[PDB]
Amino acid sequence: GGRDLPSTGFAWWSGNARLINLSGKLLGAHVAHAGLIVFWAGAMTLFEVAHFIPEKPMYEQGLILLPHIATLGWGVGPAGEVTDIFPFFVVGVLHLISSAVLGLGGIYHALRGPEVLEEYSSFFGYDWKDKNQMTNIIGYHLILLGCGALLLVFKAMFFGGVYDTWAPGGGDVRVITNPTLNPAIIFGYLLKAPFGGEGWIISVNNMEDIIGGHIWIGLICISGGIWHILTKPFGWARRALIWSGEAYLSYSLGALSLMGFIASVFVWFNNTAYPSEFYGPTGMEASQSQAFTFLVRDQRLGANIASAQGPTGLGKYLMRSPSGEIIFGGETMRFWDFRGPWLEPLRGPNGLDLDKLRNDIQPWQVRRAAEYMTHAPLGSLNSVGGVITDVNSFNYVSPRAWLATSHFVLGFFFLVGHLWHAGRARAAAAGFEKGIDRETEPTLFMPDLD
Amino acid sequence: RGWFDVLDDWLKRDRFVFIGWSGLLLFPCAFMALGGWLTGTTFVTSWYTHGLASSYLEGANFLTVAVSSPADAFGHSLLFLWGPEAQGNLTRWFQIGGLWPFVALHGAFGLIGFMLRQFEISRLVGIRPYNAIAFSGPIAVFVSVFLMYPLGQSSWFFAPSFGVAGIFRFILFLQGFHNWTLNPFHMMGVAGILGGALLCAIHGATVENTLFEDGEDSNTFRAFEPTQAEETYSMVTANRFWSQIFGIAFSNKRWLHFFMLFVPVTGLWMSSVGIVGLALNLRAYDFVSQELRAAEDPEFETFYTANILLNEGMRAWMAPQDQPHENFIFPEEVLPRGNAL
Amino acid sequence: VTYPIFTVRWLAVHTLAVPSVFFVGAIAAMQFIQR
Amino acid sequence: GTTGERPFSDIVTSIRYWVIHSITIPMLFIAGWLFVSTGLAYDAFGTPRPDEYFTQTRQELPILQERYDINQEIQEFN
Amino acid sequence: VELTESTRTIPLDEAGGTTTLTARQFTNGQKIFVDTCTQCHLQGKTKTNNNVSLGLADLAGAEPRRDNVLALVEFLKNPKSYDGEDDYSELHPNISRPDIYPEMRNYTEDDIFDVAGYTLIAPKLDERWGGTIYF
Amino acid sequence: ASLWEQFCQWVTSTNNRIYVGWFGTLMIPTLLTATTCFIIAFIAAPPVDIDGIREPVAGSLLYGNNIISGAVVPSSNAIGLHFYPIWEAASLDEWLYNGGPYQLVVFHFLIGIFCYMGRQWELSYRLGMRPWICVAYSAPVSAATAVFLIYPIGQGSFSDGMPLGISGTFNFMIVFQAEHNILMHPFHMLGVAGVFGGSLFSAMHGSLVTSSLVRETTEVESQNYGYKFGQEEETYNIVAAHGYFGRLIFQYASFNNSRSLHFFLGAWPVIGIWFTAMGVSTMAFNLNGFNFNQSILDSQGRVIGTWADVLNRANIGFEVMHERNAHNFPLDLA
Amino acid sequence: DWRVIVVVSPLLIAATWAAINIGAAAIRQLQDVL
Ligand code: CLA
Ligand code: CLA
Ligand code: CLA
Ligand code: CLA
Ligand code: CLA
Ligand SMILES: CC1=C(/C=C/C(C)=C/C=C/C(C)=C/C=C/C=C(C)/C=C/C=C(C)/C=C/C2=C(C)CCCC2(C)C)C(C)(C)CCC1
Ligand SMILES: CC1=C(/C=C/C(C)=C/C=C/C(C)=C/C=C/C=C(C)/C=C/C=C(C)/C=C/C2=C(C)CCCC2(C)C)C(C)(C)CCC1
Ligand SMILES: CC1=C(/C=C/C(C)=C/C=C/C(C)=C/C=C/C=C(C)/C=C/C=C(C)/C=C/C2=C(C)CCCC2(C)C)C(C)(C)CCC1
Ligand SMILES: CCCCCCCCCCCCO[C@@H]1O[C@H](CO)[C@@H](O[C@H]2O[C@H](CO)[C@@H](O)[C@H](O)[C@H]2O)[C@H](O)[C@H]1O
Ligand code: OEX
Ligand SMILES: [Ca+2]
Ligand SMILES: [Cl-]
Ligand SMILES: [Cl-]
Ligand SMILES: [Fe+2]
Repeated sequence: GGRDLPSTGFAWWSGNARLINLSGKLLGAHVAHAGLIVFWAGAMTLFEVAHFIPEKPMYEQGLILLPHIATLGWGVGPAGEVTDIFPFFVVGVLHLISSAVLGLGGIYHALRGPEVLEEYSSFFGYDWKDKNQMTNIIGYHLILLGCGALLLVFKAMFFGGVYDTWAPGGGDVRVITNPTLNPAIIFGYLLKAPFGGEGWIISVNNMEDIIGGHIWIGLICISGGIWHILTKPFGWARRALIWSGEAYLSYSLGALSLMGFIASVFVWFNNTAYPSEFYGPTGMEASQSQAFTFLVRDQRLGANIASAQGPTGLGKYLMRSPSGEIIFGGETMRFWDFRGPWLEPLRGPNGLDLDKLRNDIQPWQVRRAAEYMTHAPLGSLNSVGGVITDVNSFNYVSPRAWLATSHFVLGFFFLVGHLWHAGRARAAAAGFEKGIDRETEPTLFMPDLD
Repeated sequence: RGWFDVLDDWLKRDRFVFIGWSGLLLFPCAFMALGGWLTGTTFVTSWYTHGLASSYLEGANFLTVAVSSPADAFGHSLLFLWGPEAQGNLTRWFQIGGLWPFVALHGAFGLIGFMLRQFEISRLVGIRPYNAIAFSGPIAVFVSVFLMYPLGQSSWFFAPSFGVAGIFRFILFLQGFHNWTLNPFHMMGVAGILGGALLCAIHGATVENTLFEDGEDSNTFRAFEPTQAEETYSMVTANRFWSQIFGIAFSNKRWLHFFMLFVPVTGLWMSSVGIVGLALNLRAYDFVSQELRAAEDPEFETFYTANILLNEGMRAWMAPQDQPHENFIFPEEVLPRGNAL
Repeated sequence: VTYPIFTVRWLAVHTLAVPSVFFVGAIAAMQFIQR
Repeated sequence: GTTGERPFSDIVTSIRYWVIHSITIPMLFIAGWLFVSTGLAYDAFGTPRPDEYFTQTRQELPILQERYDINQEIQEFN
Repeated sequence: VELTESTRTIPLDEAGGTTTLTARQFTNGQKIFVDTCTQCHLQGKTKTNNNVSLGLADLAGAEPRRDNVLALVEFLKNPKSYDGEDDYSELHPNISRPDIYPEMRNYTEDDIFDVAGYTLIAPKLDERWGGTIYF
Repeated sequence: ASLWEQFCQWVTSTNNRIYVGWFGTLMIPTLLTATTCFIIAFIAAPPVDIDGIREPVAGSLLYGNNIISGAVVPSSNAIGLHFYPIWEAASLDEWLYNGGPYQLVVFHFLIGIFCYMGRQWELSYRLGMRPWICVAYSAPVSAATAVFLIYPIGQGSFSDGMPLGISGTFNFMIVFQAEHNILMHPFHMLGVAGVFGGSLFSAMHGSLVTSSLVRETTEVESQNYGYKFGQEEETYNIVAAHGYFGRLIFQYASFNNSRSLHFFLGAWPVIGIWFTAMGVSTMAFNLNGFNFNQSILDSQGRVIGTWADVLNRANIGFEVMHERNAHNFPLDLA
Repeated sequence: DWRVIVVVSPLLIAATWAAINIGAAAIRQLQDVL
């Protein structure tokens, strides 16, 4: 393989393009990189464990990995209190050590192994233009992805459960026993609108629906894996797509961009798969928490919170949603679709119930609302909490804010990468990625426009 | 051979850094400006002129350091080191903000020296001097903003301070006190600057995507030679592309590049005219028809009236700390504020 | 071959670099000043 | 293609350049360090140390108000 | 000026007895304030109820008055309403309830003394301490 | 030979005066829809209760606005992120009161500009061009999506979208500074470097080319007649331009390669606008700019202000005055 | 002022060290420019 411009036509700043047709070095690149991902997982987990104060809420402490492990049900109890520090440490150590194994294997294949795998084995050696082998690799990796989704199902059903924030008695690690196998609910989540009140798949509000979706995903991915091992692409697919390594890269780039946007919105809105005991309140959660906190405070002073008009004529504490539901007032009218385990006990069939607001508010709901309104996902880049006009004394930016911003930006730049690699794949397959040929310039043969 | 021609020979020698006759103005003055900035932001306080820390020595960072403007009590005094305020005392000169007219005047003369350098090198090389004519835009902005605007005001205090957040303060100041967004001269500047950025992006992308295949590498950068006579990209294909995408296209490369000059330079000159207007408080602050209608009818609201309320609030809340020499005592009850904030 | 050491370019490089390193050492000392 | 000076890559890869600059650049660095850490920069530029923004007899901002006699004003401000 | 002895000299009780925190105790109280109190008591306000702030007039107006160290230490052990009538031990962070306030469960008696001392020293360093939410 | 193949050949035809293409089949209807509704709403739409507090803001020309103050006002805060098409309103007058035209115009416009980007790729493919002009156009698209879609999603209301008007744009900018300190956000700082530098490099490039034009005319006629459209030769001396600019600063600061220079021209403002679009898109989730309020304290602990503190006072003024009847509670949390 | 001497003496050390390491060739260049 050429490791310079004169022998490849690619500069140093585009060097990894020198690997496109070197499958062994490409595999080593791919495997060393996986090393890196598992390395960050393990080392970041060990960092977060070392900096963790377990009696303090995770979201106060700049943690984005321990909430993921805690949502799986490890090292936590009721209300997300940390029982034991050892499962988080175990997850870190196992990733870190394995990452050493993956890094050694990538270096081998990259530096010492055969540069092309096609002269060594037909099973592992691939040509990008060989549609059967490409779909075989899709198929192997789909069976593995389905096995991973079924492993999440097995953790929730058979090996200790997941954290359910919606659990009666308070949020707790519970074992899922009746997952939603009903395909109407599971795929009607896919059919729901990506707008307010509907939320597409971001609105999944119970662990039974989540675990049932992963049974179906596991089944769908395993079936699609066998499909693609046993079959070859059909004529419409062969005539519709570009068949090259850069093309398949760009297809994956568009896919990754879509999932990055979905992940940013998921962590910004959903409090079920991202429980607020670990990630802190959502922005909608915190705004409704402030409205509830001052409803409770002024009700304790003797305000008639239902008959109180504000300055505009709308109700100061309670008002009507556009479909009529009894909701909190002020600007949080926007957030009347919010649902949370601290709030839903005060909701009736028509919305917020006057009787429950008068004589069913518990002290823990007040405590949770005060904590969530003061841990709103508002913060500066140097991690100064609250509104931006506040002074420097509160060191806090929400993990929801960090995760959402990161993945939105990642998703955008991966769309840019999709456009770049798709466009280049199209031009390279069509033969003009290196520029216009002067003799056969296509515009010089076209008629004039006017 | 006379001494003038021998000196002209030495100053115009081909060397890593061209000096020229203009360098005698350019290189000390710029070194006085930039070093004067770098000294001030490292060491010099604004505690006696502004009541602010503005140096790395006081704990400020790169965003918050500045060579801040002088105290308002000096008016438009040039604040020479030997002048009647500092009287030769270097420490007092630093404390009263003499570094601001030091950097602003050495910068002015340095910018003059740079334009003279553009003219001199254009004459010696043998090209037309359109780089200097293009550089008049930045000189118009510097002269209007840093010199003419405080000269129309009470003092050098209200000039922009040579710092990041100090410039941001000046920006927000001209919003809340002058409604400078509402000024059409500024709006023409915004059009020119965003249009120049558009022209830069669109021209670079169009050239890089209509390149002729003049080489074998996927690296297309080495298929160009500076001594070649032919165009490296297709003007015809680019023109057809933009004619079918956008409706119109450039057909003349010379007009393309003159337009690329013309748009941001005209934007800078128009915004400079607006800044000269703001020097005398000749603002585009209000639409009097909408003010009279809103005064007589309290249901009428537009975005313009909302922005007027925003400016009112910023003025009242910012003025006591921003103009500490005025001793504005505004009690809490007189500050305009909406409900619950 | 047999290049001059001291040039106009030399003075240009040092006029900026020498107080640059002086100031960078000063700001580095500033990082350890306590309130 | 070259104006006549020694190329920078030939200079910064030479032993003599590093023999000289292995002392000259640390000496300039620690000279700036000693400019700050001895407190000389405070008296040179008139910048207050963290304990002289306010005195026992002045709790307000020392904003200059005299047109000319600023030496007496600053002394009074202390 | 420096952080003098008199700046760190604050009333200890209602009988005129005073106390003087050290610099170490002041910094420990400021650290406890940043780590635990500032989420609601940033700059001496109270984001959840600004009728009852950490300003000196509001601390003086409590029943009994809370502008001394002993009353502040008693409040953080048993928080009450502003008139001292309603039990607020399940509504305000306190050292007597670790089961609902685990963040305060490792704070010692001297930690509460220091944060009470910092609460008394911080209003005379800031004119905007304990004001309105936007100020 | 089939009717569908004839339609495919017409749609993808390089002989069309305006290229349609398959992306154009989406772009043309959407952009025409958003343009028609925008013009009609800008001239004649009734006032819109943008803040959901029954305080309708007049945006159209016929209701007392001028060109500067006119806007298509964003949809009601009561709507939030809810989908509000015409058919979900009980009447057209209700749809107009609640800011439905904003949702119609924005949604069609955003589809239209994404299909404009795809159409730019498509014509580059049909012309045998390199395909990355659409990558450059992705930067204004990212900024438009940031202010019309992403910031409303993060804040939970289209009411927080940039209004379709001049003074409404200024209102959006000012409230954004009040709530996010975008000036102190390093990505806006890259945006500003992007547009300032893009205008600088536009002027330098244009000035250097115009400075170095080959003599082909008289001084009576315009110099632009020295260029013939479709001529093979270069119209300026790149070596003279390089010999000027490498003496203006120094030799290796100057591009001798036209392709390298044109890449830099394309890349710098595109990257800057990408960064500031991500700044607005991340401030959507309230990851705000730098807060240095009371960062500097004297040895006693008294605040020593900086320019950031004065900027914060300006931000307070805006904030406590904006949407002055909307807030019922002490914190602006969204 | 001990502070001024303490600050200035690294500069004198740097100028001195560069002078011993460059002075023969600097004298040679000065003789070459007369
Ligand atoms: C995820 C990051 C990543 C990975 C995995 C690779 C991987 C690869 N690159 Mg790319 N590359 C990258 C980033 C990456 N690159 C970046 C950012 C650039 C821009 C600077 C380049 C520029 C580039 C060029 C220009 C070229 C490559 C080439 C290659 C391939 C051969 C490498 C070689 O010959 O190295 C030889 C290098 C060494 C022997 C030096 C030592 C390297 C080892 C791996 C150090 C590992 C240290 C580690 C701590 C040890 C752990 C050991 C154990 C405990 C696990 C290899 C598959 C070459 C290629 O295409 O081959 C045909 C090639 O020409 N790369
Ligand atoms: C998904 C990615 C992700 C996310 C959301 C977080 C989030 C967080 N991390 Mg983690 N971290 C990450 C990746 C991530 N990190 C990686 C990859 C590393 C290894 C380098 C670390 C190492 C790390 C440490 C060591 C620490 C954190 C900490 C933190 C917290 C504070 C962050 C902070 O102050 O940032 C400050 C913000 C910035 C530095 C801004 C960076 C801006 C980037 C460079 C913009 C890039 C844009 C784009 C991609 C560039 C493309 C250019 C081209 C396309 C044109 C926060 C919860 C801290 C904490 O509290 O932990 C307890 C902490 O101590 N992280
Ligand atoms: C995606 C990863 C990947 C892939 C596709 C390959 C593919 C290949 N490797 Mg490489 N390798 C990898 C990772 C990978 N390797 C890693 C991580 C290491 C470091 C441990 C190595 C170290 C390595 C060496 C040292 C050699 C190869 C060789 C080979 C070739 C022969 C394979 C063989 O004999 O299989 C048949 C073997 C088996 C079927 C038994 C192994 C079954 C696996 C290991 C057990 C289960 C996998 C795993 C534990 C499950 C969890 C993984 C986790 C990430 C989810 C083949 C091209 C050989 C070569 O270059 O040939 C010329 C060779 O000498 N590999
Ligand atoms: C990530 C894994 C993966 C990958 C890379 C592929 C890749 C491929 N599949 Mg496979 N597939 C997978 C998983 C995967 N599949 C799974 C899990 C299953 C089981 C359900 C199948 C079942 C399957 C079948 C049955 C067939 C393929 C076929 C194909 C080929 C053509 C696909 C195509 O043109 O789509 C492009 C998509 C279209 C042309 C449909 C247009 C519809 C619009 C555009 C959808 C827009 C939705 C919007 C963008 C996002 C909304 C999200 C959600 C609400 C829907 C291609 C090789 C085909 C083939 O050649 O068979 C061998 C084929 O017939 N796949
Ligand atoms: C998994 C995703 C993926 C993969 C496998 C590739 C693979 C490839 N890309 Mg693509 N690309 C991607 C995503 C991806 N890209 C994305 C998301 C974008 C949009 C930004 C691009 C944009 C892009 C362009 C514009 C080009 C490629 C090119 C290439 C080829 C050579 C790359 C190389 O050598 O880089 C070398 C690596 C470097 C020079 C270093 C990159 C430096 C970045 C900016 C660092 C970003 C900062 C980072 C966040 C961390 C911050 C650190 C900070 C603290 C200092 C190779 C086939 C080239 C090509 O077309 O070849 C055919 C090419 O010109 N890529
Ligand atoms: C190819 C290539 C590349 C890449 C490379 C890579 C990507 C890699 C890797 C690698 C890896 C991926 C690695 C690794 C590692 C790991 C390790 C080495 C580990 C470990 C461990 C340990 C030792 C641990 C320990 C511990 C424990 C056990 C617990 C406690 C804590 C502690 C930490 C102590 C580059 C770019 C350079 C370019 C060239 C070529
Ligand atoms: C797990 C879970 C779940 C579930 C889920 C599911 C069940 C799913 C799914 C999914 C799916 C089922 C998907 C998908 C997708 C698709 C796509 C994304 C596509 C596409 C497209 C394309 C790509 C195409 C393209 C094209 C065209 C357009 C035409 C021409 C040709 C081409 C190819 C170019 C739930 C939610 C329940 C809960 C939570 C958890
Ligand atoms: C004022 C005054 C004056 C003047 C002076 C001068 C002229 C001087 C100077 C000076 C100077 C001239 C200084 C300097 C400096 C510097 C600095 C301070 C630096 C820096 C830097 C840095 C820190 C950078 C960094 C970085 C970045 C950021 C990017 C990349 C990487 C690097 C590392 C490069 C006199 C005495 C005459 C008189 C009196 C007044
Ligand atoms: C590289 C950084 C460059 C920035 C400048 C660095 C230099 C360091 C500052 C030294 C300051 C010396 O401190 C101050 O100096 C001035 C000299 O102008 C002295 O000034 C004294 O002599 C001058 C000279 O006639 C009199 O006009 C003046 O009235 C008198 O006070 C002050 O008595 C002294 O307090
Ligand atoms: O609307 Mn539109 O501006 Ca977002 O922040 Mn809350 O909301 Mn309302 O206030 Mn501030
Ligand atoms: Ca806390
Ligand atoms: Cl407003
Ligand atoms: Cl509100
Ligand atoms: Fe050009």
